[PDB]
Amino acid sequence: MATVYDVPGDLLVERVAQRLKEIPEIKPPEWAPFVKTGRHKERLPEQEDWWYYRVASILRRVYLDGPVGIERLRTYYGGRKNRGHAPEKFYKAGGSIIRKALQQLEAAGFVEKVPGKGRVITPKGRSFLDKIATELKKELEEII
Amino acid sequence: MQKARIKIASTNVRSLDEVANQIKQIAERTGVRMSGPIPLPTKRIRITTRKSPDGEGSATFDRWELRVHKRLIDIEADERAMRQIMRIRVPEDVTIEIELIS
Amino acid sequence: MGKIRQGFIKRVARELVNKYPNEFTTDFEHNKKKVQELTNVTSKKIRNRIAGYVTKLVRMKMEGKIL
Amino acid sequence: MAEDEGYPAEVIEIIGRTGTTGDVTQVKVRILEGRDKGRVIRRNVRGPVRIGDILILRETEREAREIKSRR
Amino acid sequence: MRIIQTTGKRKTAIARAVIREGKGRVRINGKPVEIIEPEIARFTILEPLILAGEEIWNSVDIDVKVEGGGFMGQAEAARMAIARALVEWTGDMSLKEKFMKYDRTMLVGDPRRTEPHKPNRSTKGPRAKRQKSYR
Amino acid sequence: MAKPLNERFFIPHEIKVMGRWSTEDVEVRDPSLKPYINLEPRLLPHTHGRHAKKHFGKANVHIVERLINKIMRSGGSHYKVAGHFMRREHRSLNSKKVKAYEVVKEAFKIIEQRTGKNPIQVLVWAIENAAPREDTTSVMFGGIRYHVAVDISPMRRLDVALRNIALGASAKCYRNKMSFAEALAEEIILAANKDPKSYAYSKKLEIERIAESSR
Amino acid sequence: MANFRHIVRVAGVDLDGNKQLRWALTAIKGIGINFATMVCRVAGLDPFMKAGYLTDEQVKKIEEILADPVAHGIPRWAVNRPKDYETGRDLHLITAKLDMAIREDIMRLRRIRAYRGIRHELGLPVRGQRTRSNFRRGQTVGVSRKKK
RNA sequence: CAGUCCCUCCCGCUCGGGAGGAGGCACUCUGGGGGGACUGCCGGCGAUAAGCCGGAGGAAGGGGCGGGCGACGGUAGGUCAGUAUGCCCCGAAACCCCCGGGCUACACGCGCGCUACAAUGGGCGGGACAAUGGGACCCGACCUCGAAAGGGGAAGGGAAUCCCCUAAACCCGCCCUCAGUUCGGAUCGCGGGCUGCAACUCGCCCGCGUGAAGCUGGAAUCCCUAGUACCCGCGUGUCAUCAUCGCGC
Repeated sequence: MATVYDVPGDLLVERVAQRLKEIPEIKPPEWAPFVKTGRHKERLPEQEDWWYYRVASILRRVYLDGPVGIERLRTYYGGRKNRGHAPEKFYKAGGSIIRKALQQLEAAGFVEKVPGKGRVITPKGRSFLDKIATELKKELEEII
Repeated sequence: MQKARIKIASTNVRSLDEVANQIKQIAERTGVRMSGPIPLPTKRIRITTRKSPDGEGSATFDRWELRVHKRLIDIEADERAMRQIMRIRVPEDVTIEIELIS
Repeated sequence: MGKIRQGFIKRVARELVNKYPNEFTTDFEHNKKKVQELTNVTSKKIRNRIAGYVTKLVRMKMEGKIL
Repeated sequence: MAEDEGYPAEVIEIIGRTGTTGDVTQVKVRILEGRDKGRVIRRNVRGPVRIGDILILRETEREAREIKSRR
Repeated sequence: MRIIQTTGKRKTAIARAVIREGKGRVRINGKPVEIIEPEIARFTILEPLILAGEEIWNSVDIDVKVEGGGFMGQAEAARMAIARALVEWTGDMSLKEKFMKYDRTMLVGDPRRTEPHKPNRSTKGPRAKRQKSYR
Repeated sequence: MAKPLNERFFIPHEIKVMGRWSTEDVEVRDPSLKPYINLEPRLLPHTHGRHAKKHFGKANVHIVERLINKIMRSGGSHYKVAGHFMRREHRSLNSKKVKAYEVVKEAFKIIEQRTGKNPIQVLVWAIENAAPREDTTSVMFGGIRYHVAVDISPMRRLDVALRNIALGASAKCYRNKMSFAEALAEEIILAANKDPKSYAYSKKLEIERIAESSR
Repeated sequence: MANFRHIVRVAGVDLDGNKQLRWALTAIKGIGINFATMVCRVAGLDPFMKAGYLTDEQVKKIEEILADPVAHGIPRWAVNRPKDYETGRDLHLITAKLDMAIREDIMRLRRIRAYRGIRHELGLPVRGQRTRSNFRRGQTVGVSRKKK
């Protein structure tokens, strides 16, 4: 055991997000925080953090689930645009943190698009999401 | 043999296992191996109407409901057995759909 | 509402402890053998209430007045 | 507190209800930790009370309290 | 190992709970019990784990699959199931009496779960009426 | 984030009630609310669990659930979503008992650090005091109207105490730069000492004072 | 600090507060909440930092970015006006520019003899739908713009 | 991988965690039948009756519970503008065909709803969770271009078997530093999408700018009794389109 099943996801995502700053074939492009943000927000971030947590979070899901589109990552807890006094409805998120991320995990190969039409894990994507929990298995199995 | 799924949808409470344990009778004219009736969900249709044409004041609107209750039977048998079942299906009461695979 | 019963339940139970008074019990599980056959059926819940009154009626002969 | 302002007393019996308001229920109290060490008084209480509860009595001197009837 | 199979249901969370010999695996819906971000509903599961299974927990593997949309509904569906599962493993009925330390939901359910909405005088919700100032 | 969550899970297990507090340290010495303050809980005294059995089943509800309910109360018809939002958790909790639970827990950390006693020892002392002990009911029999002295129920004392205390805390917090955690904690301290500075003691006096006047 | 002053003027002689960079740029018209940050990245300034303590060098950067947006970038649904007066490719807006540009097009529509135009003229909504019995109690309609 | 001889995948501190097919029907579940609750039994009050309270066993109880079910008639209630129908009238017409308009005009008043007034907070990020239903010029997997509205290619599905579909509230950490604003979305400019012969008058949606009134409500008034109210989202209908509506979860 070292698999992501065993280990709270919260730490696995946090670990990956700081090692994508070391990979280092994934970075914030200029266009994305600029106005090409996932919906409209109170304050649009200029940080490296925003992006790196969003890539790190996508890489994690495809492993635990089957095929995961770009149609179910538009909202996940919120992803809504203010419609005035009419009540809020979901709307489809920024492409500059979903699709753009999955095509730079295809220059890393960590996720790949199958001829099966979907998205799937490769074993180099599970040697970079299972090397993050070899280091710790005592502060995450202290109360299993 | 050929596998048939007989899917049997019915509007009546007591016409549903009475034609899913006695359609075994209709069916069998040659040897058959048969699966006991497996209950699928009630798929529920509501349609709500106002009984009031004017609508005015306080009103009470009729919520209707038709429940169509499903049994699925599998049978493995000859062409002749399948035929018995699709030869007659009464007034309906009982909708009979047949799916054919080897 | 309240625990009151209209006399339709009372009507059928009274008739049956007229026929065979001493062949009914204070146990509820024998008064749904003999009872079941004799009494008018349209539900199980209605059957229990007439059955309840035939049971209750036997206990009342003990205490010295029977409707 | 630990002896209160109040005079703690426990309810010996709940006699009945007074008013035509219904609002007060009358309940007989005996004091043993408060003002007296054996007196029985019939006080006017409001709201839920059942035998064996503890009721804190504020009236021990005026002894205006209504006696009749439950309707 | 061995298989003992119990169910709980609270609030239309349905818990499919298997207890097997183990080593202290807690799996709920595939996932750790140490992933759970809400504080409140976590603490809920934690009551049988020092009030029905002091030492049993470390010693046994409880896997549940908890199929509802709630999270105090799932938390209490799962609780019934785990609660009952622990007491059977040890063969004591002296842990049936540790469900009398709090309001029943570790072995007894509720005969009522919902009411369907009525059309009322025309306004949403099962019991309701509109304001009345028609003049 | 995850290591903190693991530990936040550990502390109630070991055993602790609620978070890290003990139900052990009280100073309930009032016989009135002795049987209406519940000391059975050893892990959680708000789950969901509940009573609708009887009327003193209502005052057998574990003290902190009743408190959660009183904290929760005010919040109108709004719309809570990710958005950019507002305002929503009202200024007195539009959301669930689930959200209400968090504040009471936070408030408990701020007040323990201040007093150097458990928040249970402060809150329990505060309810014994904050509760009024006299009321007047209009009782007529026979036509003649008396406004005689009437004693509060023990259950009615607990509710009124909890109600005043929450209500008053909120009142200065409104449109203001407090943490609520602070506001709540500070209301509990002055109510417990019996100071007329708290909103709780104001009402405790005013209700009994009007009863003494009618009486 | 990072300056001797507590109010710097940037985007011209328009004021910058002592609170937040983001808020203060929104407050200057023709410079919106989103727009503030588009300039802020190019000039380079932190997103979370206090207003009122910038270098002299920075003041220069905000005006040149605003003047000709096109040099710096700025996508073609991000720039204040693209396709201006149906014959001009691009322009920008600032405080003084926003008054004139909207005022003109409004003036134009009146001249054209638009329904939309005459309704503005009266002081009425057009595509605001209703004017029925809203703004109840003698009150103001509301409408554009700032005075707080 | 409940439980497994078999079988394919990944990681490992190689102990051990998860899933597919053979296989298995156990479990969870589904609908059809059955049992269980009836003050049946026991004590108290009570005419020994009717009935009320308490106790025991139990998953539940003393109409268990929530709905359906509503007499003779009346308010000269409402619908001849859904259909039927007495009577009377109309016949290039009060008929018939067509294009365009209006029902949302607005200084206001009243009925019914919604949004909302910020630190009990918002943003940003991450992690745990649905249910009722509907679905072949239809839901739309997944893949690409667009912040988007939307478009292009394309799998499966006329349904416990595929799709919408991951609910939302919830919680942790940071950032913000508490103003009529980064609140709040009014109004409007410019750019664009979609339907149709066409959306100025009367459509919605997005991006950029604009950012109003409102800062907790006087007289006075309304709702609800338990899985109900307080509160959160989701689906469905009508259906090209207007939803802060209606029905339902």
